[PDB]
This record gives sequence, C-alpha cells and structure tokens, in this order.
Amino acid sequence: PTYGVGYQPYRVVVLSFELLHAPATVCGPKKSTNLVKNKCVNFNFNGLT
Amino acid sequence: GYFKIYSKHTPINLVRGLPQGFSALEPLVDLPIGINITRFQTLHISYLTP
Repeated sequence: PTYGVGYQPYRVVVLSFELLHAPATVCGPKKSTNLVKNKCVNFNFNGLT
Repeated sequence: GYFKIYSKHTPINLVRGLPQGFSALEPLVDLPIGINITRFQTLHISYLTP
C-alpha cells in the first residue's frame, strides 16, 4: 500500500469482441417504448418495422 | 447454424404400428448451437429389477 502510484496494482480486463462468419450470440441491450393504441404510429416489433 | 426441435404429444390407443392421421407439430425450441450434424442415436431408460 505504500508503493508508488505507478507501482500499484491495476486490475486489467481486456474485452475482445470476436466477429466470425457465424450467427452472432452477443448483442447490445434492446430498448422499448410505451405501447400506443388507436393512433397512426411507426411501430417496431422485434425488428418487424 | 440453428438446431430446431418440433414436438407433439398425442394419446393413441393403437397397440402396434405408426397410427394413421394428421397432427401438426408445434415448435418446441430453436438453439443457435452452430455445429455440424451428420449422425445421431437414441438413448433409452432401463428399469433395474431384482
């Protein structure tokens, strides 16, 4: 604990995003908007726009 | 790369043979296993008895 600032331990985590020619298994969070009814709206349902 | 399993369960009173009739198979589950399959085998249960 009394070592220098540049001599202190840093916990390093390297995230490597691998993208092959295969179907993906990790995706970013999907969002949601409140459902509106009885009104001409631009809807998106699971990619169906 | 998707393994799709469809399933159906029916109460059949026939004793032997594949029954004749129509019954659609609702999908059970799809999995993105992404492997190559060319062969398969079934596993049965065994009843240990004295």
